[PDB]
Amino acid sequence: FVNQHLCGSHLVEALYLVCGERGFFXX
Amino acid sequence: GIVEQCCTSICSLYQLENYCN
Repeated sequence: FVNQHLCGSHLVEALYLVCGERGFFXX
Repeated sequence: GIVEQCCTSICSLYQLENYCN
């Protein structure tokens, strides 16, 4: 399903979803 | 970096998962 360019601030939306419970932001 | 990469190209799940904590 990772099928598209992620522009705007859609990269953090994608990371939020795919990284799930472990997260991604900061440390 | 990843912001530029994933806007100008289609990132894979591999590439995104490199940025998970």
